[PDB]
Amino acid sequence: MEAPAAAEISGHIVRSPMVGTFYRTPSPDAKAFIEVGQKVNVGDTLCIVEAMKMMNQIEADKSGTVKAILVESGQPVEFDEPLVVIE
Repeated sequence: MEAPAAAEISGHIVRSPMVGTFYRTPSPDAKAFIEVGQKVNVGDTLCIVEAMKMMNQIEADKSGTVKAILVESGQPVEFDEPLVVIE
């Protein structure tokens, strides 16, 4: 009879599968892919990442709720590098 109780999910952590950059919005005066305090389901965008001289969107790989954004909009990322933390 706790947070988990059953099913169990355990927060996740988006690890830039490709070195480059990371973004949270398609623009400066644009909406945010993930609004802190929202839920995401497998198939919902979590953020973006710059690589291969082109934008690379990141779709949630496991439905969950925001947790904390380590990387910032535009901040560079590396391999096995943590980006966003989901719950």
